[PDB]
Amino acid sequence: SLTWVGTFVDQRVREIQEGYRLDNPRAVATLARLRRGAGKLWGLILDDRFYADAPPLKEKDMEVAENSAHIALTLYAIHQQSRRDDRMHQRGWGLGEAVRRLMPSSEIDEPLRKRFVQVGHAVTYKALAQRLREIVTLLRRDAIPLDYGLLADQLYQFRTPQGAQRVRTAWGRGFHA
Repeated sequence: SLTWVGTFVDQRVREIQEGYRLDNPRAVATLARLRRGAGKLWGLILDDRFYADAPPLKEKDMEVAENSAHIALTLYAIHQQSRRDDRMHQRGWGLGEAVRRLMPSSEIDEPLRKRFVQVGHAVTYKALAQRLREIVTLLRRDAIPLDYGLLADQLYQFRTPQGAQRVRTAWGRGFHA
């Protein structure tokens, strides 16, 4: 189940993803602009549907939710690029499960596992986005999908130390599942 952040992102990425599948020019330009924007327009990512269902919010929590949606959409744009055959956003694909497919189910690639572990220990959202980008690049090369609604939720959940621990634990569990 997704909260309001992940529910929006799931619906928005599905829209762009189906448009990219159809080779729709607006969808193609939107994903390209999202990639060119990486590490740096609102109206492409976030529309009134995102704000309309939002629950009461603490002081800087809207900014974090907007940033979480922005990171998720940018990562998806990088993930989907030139992948004509398959959808890179699929519900139910946790980040730990996806990363584990990069190695034999028999084995653990220690340098990759070390890097994956380090993703959850990012001190800022900028570092977290940069670390996730490296992982999604690898997932793209193997054509492994991810659930971007779920990821957006977890990005938002990261704002508190206790939420970050819960996210690291979910990724840890999915990696060994």
